[PDB]
Amino acid sequence: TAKVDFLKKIEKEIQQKWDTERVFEVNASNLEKQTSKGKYFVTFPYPYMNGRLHLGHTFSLSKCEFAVGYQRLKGKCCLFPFGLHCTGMPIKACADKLKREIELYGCPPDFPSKYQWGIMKSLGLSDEEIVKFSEAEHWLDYFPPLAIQDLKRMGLKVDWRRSFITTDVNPYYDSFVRWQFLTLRERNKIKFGKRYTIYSPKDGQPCMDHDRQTGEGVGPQEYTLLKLKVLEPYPSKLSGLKGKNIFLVAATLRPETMFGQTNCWVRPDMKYIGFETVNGDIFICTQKAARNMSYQGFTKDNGVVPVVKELMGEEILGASLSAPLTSYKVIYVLPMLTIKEDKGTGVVTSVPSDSPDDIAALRDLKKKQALRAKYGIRDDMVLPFEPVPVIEIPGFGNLSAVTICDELKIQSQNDREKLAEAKEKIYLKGFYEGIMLVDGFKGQKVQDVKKTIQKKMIDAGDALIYMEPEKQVMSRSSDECVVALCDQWYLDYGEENWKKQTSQCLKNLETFCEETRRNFEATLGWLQEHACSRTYGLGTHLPWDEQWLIESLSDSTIYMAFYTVAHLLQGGNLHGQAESPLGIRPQQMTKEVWDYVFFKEAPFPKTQIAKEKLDQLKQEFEFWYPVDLRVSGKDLVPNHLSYYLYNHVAMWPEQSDKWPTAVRANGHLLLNSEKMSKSTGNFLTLTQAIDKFSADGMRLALADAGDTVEDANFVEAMADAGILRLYTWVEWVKEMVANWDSLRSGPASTFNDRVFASELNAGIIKTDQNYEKMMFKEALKTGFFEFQAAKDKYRELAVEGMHRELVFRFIEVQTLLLAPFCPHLCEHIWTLLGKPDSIMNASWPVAGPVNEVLIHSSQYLMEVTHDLRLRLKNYPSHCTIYVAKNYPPWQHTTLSVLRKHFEANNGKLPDNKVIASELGSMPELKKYMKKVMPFVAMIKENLEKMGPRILDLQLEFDEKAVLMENIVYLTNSLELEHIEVKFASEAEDKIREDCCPGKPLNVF
Ligand SMILES: CC(C)C[C@H](N)C(=O)NS(=O)(=O)OC[C@H]1O[C@@H](n2cnc3c(N)ncnc32)[C@H](O)[C@@H]1O
Ligand SMILES: CC(C)C[C@H](N)C(=O)O
Repeated sequence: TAKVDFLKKIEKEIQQKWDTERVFEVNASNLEKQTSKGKYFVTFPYPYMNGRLHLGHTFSLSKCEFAVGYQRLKGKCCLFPFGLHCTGMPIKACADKLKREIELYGCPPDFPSKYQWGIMKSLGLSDEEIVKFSEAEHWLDYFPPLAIQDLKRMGLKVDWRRSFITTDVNPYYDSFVRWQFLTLRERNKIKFGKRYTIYSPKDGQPCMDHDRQTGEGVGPQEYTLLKLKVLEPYPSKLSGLKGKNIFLVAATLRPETMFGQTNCWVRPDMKYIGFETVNGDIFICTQKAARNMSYQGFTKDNGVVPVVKELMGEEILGASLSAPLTSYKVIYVLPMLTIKEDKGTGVVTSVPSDSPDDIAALRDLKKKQALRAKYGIRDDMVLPFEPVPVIEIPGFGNLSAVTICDELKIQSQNDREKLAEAKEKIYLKGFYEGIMLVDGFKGQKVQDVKKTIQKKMIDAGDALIYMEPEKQVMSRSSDECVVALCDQWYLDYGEENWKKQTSQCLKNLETFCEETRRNFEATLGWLQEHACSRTYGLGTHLPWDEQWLIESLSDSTIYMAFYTVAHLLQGGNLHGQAESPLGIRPQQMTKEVWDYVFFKEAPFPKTQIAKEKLDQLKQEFEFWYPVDLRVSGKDLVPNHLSYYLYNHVAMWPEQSDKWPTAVRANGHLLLNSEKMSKSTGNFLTLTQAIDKFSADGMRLALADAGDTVEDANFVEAMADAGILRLYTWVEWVKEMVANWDSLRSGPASTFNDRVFASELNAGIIKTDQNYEKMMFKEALKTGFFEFQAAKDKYRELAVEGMHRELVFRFIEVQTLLLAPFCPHLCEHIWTLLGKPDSIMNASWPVAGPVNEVLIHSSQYLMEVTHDLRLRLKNYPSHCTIYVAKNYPPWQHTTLSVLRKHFEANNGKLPDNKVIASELGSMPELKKYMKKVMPFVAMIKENLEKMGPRILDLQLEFDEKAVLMENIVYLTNSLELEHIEVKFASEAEDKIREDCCPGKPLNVF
């Protein structure tokens, strides 16, 4: 239980030595006279500053910590910088929950954990310090220094000096941002206009992906909205807007179908509003509908619902309606008991002919009289209205809905699953196949005339556009967002000649699997304009309409260029207030200066900055770009990373090269197979993990988390079997330096040594491939779990004791396979082996030629040892083992025949049917067609397990002799007395006939 502490200690001292010799500070002025193999540059999406760093953070970024640990050995020079996001809508939303909690309940509060106060005392804060966190700017004081201490404490390979904060509190970053956005307005990628977006009324601004708590992908979804005029007489409750004209307002998606209205659906129990539009009319719907319309300019005042009256639907029942389009000049409001209150307007269009719900429920009101009677509806309001043909889908004729409803045997509006199957297999056809019937459009496929039917209804004033968030959107601040129609500066991602270009960048980008790339391709063709113009929350100010601020997904996109110069500008002061190393004033970074630094061919600008500094920066940036690698969750694919090509494409539109190169999406970290939830008692800040399991102890489990795009897992129990094998290895290397002698002076020629060194070399290679494929689970598997396999194997098979020079080799090479993973343990180990330098300077271990047939021989060996420890738990002293020289007769036939079926079609043995068929057809297998089809099966098994080598008429290595090279170990672990190995020709009938090479038999 104190072995964990054995790890923590050497960590703290190794970290001390590291940043006092400043091992991780790289400069590009130094490393441009010496091209290693090039540069290596990785970034992590700088995280939000509304908290310590949690674990899911650390697993998403482990990925680049290991990339550079590895690529530094491989010899590249590493730049791993770290920025800190605050330009958020997160930091302020939190500060405001805390503000309104202090002011509702006191300091110390008193409530009727789950309140933000209780989360802030969960960080050990005195009372009067949690109070100072109410305006957002105490966060920018507090959390960034904590991220930098939490990162140096995990031991990451990071140039402090290039780090920074992101709101206008940091001047330099702000000047950078303004430069970007001047160039963007300049090149016609930022526009202004009245557009649609998701929008939070409490926020007073657009609510885009990173400002949300729910529905991070949703956007505006359109509807047609129909006006139904209520006709005199009004029902008993519409009485006092004696003046105005009164409208039922209903949401639909199939405007072409509106010819077949027979009525109108409301739910007797639902709460409906009536309110005064902009032109003095009374619209009737749900409060949520109205609020959505208000923000889209339906109301006199934006977002204010002038509520004229309130009521359940039950009072509306029986109102007469003039409806658009339908040749029923008078229809009625009827009760549909099952209306979802979320989507739409609480009023639905009854097209019995093409919605199944509708023909169902209309049947129901016709069917039994008490369904009318309870809602007091007259019969003239229901019975005289039969369904109506408008779409003729080919499969089904005029009346598609009622047709497919009578064949699924429907009887009420609640058979909801049968109904929904119907709506699938009718609606989707209706779009493509369907063909219109009504005059004018007599016979066009609806896919075409849908839009123009709709326009026709708008201009005769009968219908209006209505938007709605698709699935619901929560905001950070907890206000249920709506679409709004508003003034906005925005990014023009729907342009043709920009989407073209960035999707080219996508083709050239490297995603590490096919699915991550289909996500990019998905959102590219989906992405249109993106509203970046905000008005509340921390950040940076739009330099020409300064009431606007830049939202977080839009000032985040090309930030990595700055990462290359921060150390020469802020020098590492996070707020950049400390003077600049280069001496350059923030007030001196005008566009033309940035322009110079970044665009290769810009002109030196009329600036007071001596030419040498500007060259230092231009140089640095040009050395480190492009971005070699960005790492992240599967979540930033549909927003930040799409916007990240798009922007790089538009910034250096010319340099194909300055674009990003590669991008690797892991999933969301789980905890012990559990959604990692602060409420479920199932959670771990990094500050916390690093003291529970050592930082090496942690990183180890974080390699084994996952490399699927699919959500990876973190199991604490395995973090512990990890601290285990680490302390046994360190005690093991203590053990080997203490016994330099009871190892073997002289030549390492024994059979097992060749085997073990050819194995250690195959491990160095598999680990190299797994590191460069960035599969840190398998890089672990090969590089360590099996390195220890092959070490213990040669611990056991070497009865002669193990060879000194080979031991210290394995020590070094293991320790180097591990450095990217646990650099503190390895640093300790490497100074144990007394080497003079820091292990960060080591070259990747070189691999020696790999003896294949050897390793097959030792595999064969090990396998029959397993087999014979099995057959032994039964009943002895003597053993005798038999091994057949040639395959027996029936088997050299069945395997000269699987040789012929393998040789004739590039390796595809036909099915079980062609094989057993042509083996019953050879007479020499008649007594043995009971043993001729298990055998081929076992063959196909290993023909799928260790190569086609099992199809040779003769092995690659003397069986009998390989046996004989290791027999001592066998009698000693098997604890017998003597074992004969006869060549299976002197054995009995059963043994000489059922024994094949590769699977010997034996007796006691
Ligand atoms: C650049 C700007 C637009 C973004 C801003 N800096 C920001 O998003 N900060 S953050 O706090 O949510 O993102 C930090 C990183 O960590 C990854 N990640 C997050 N959660 C998890 C998780 N549960 N499991 C695994 N990985 C996670 C995530 O992909 C992201 O790259
Ligand atoms: C009854 C419905 C099919 C009417 C409209 N097309 C909708 O989907 O809401």
